[PDB]
Amino acid sequence: SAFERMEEKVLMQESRAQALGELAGADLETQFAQLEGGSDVDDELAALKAQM
Amino acid sequence: MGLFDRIKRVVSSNLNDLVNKAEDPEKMLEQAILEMQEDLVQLRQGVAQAIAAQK
Amino acid sequence: MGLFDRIKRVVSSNLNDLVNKAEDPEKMLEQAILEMQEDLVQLRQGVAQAIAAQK
Amino acid sequence: MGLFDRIKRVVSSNLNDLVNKAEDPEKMLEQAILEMQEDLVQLRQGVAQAIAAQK
Amino acid sequence: QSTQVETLKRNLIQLESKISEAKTKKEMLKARITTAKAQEQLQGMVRGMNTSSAM
Amino acid sequence: RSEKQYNDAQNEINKWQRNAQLALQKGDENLARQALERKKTYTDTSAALKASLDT
Amino acid sequence: RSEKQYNDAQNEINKWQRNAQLALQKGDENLARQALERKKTYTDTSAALKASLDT
Repeated sequence: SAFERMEEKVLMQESRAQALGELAGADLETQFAQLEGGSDVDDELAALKAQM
Repeated sequence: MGLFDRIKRVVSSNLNDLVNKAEDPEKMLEQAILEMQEDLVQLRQGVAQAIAAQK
Repeated sequence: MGLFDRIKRVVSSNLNDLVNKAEDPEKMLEQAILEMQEDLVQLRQGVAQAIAAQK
Repeated sequence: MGLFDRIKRVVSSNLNDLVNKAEDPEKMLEQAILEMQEDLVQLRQGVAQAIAAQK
Repeated sequence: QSTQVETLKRNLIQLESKISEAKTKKEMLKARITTAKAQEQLQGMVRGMNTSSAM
Repeated sequence: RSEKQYNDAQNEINKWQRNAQLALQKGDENLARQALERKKTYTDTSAALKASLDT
Repeated sequence: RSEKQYNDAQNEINKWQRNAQLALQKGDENLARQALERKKTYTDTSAALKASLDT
């Protein structure tokens, strides 16, 4: 029990620190940036495979 | 008791004018802003707690 | 008796928060593991007794 | 208590302007960077601990 | 007697597995703690909040 | 300085409208909803700030 | 100095792309994945830095 409660406390602390960002409003910026940056690696790998 | 109230009101007026002489708008106008922001900080932390609970 | 219960609940909440302030996850997360292992030791000894009886 | 608060606010404004006079942007702009890097160091150490656990 | 000893040994094996899992989680959460203790020094980097005196 | 702040707010309004364009192109309806919701607040802030820049 | 940093980042982007070439030739898919992942961050950094070099 004293292990589960401590795990919960740590998870809550991390959740608070992280949510302090979505409060800042950077979640939309991150989503938009990752909507373009995510597939670059796969596209480059496919193009390089085609070249080779 | 109808006289000590009057005496204390006179003393309070003396002290309040002695203070209102010292207030200087240039510095007070900035201390007020400082304290307003310092309280906005705590409000932000509260909203953070709420969003963490939702998460 | 409908008031002493309330008083004791208030006192208990005071003490419980005063304690939950002191708990520190870094050390508690290790004390829990220590005690779990310390009990596994006794369980091992019990199984040893059982196997000795079988022998 | 409605007067001591005012007195302490006046004193605080005096001190805060006396300090804000001393701040010099050229040196503060570098102390801020120094402290930011000093904290990034500890964050790096934390990530190191995490990766070691994974290993 | 042998039948019973079999179950006892199986239970001990399960005990050891559970303790191992708990010991892994402890090391994970310790790194989580040491990271979150300074991740605030990322999250203060935004231009809005003043929760990070460094910025 | 006040007019510079006005200009910055006006720029970011159109920035968020364009990002809503991009979301609607490649993303979904919820992302465009969020972008438009932010752009609404930005436009309100810009109008309120110009209201004082005039005086 | 800022433009020199831009140049260095731009150089290392192509360096990592070439090393991904080499990995795909002689190595495996995971090595190329890692190289491309690093090159993505380098390109992002280069673009962000030029965005300020302009001003």
